Amino acid sequence: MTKGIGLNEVEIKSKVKVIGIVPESKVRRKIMDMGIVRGTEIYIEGKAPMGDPIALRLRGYSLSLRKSEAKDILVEVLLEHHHHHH
Repeated sequence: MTKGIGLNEVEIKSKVKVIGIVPESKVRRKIMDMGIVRGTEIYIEGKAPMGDPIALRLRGYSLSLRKSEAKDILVEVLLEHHHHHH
């Protein structure tokens, strides 16, 4: 629970919680339709070689969403320990 940033501002293999969504964006429907809701945990698998889109594992399955959708999702960083730089 913190001031949420966009999921597009997160990096690979990190866990964040879906605080909220940016409503009326229409893509808000897209996000909700994918099965992402307030309280879901987002596990970033990796990013495309172009930086976009991103590979996520949420709900129960892995799938790739675009940075555009990730920009409408506001998440909180759950993981803080000692990030592996290699």
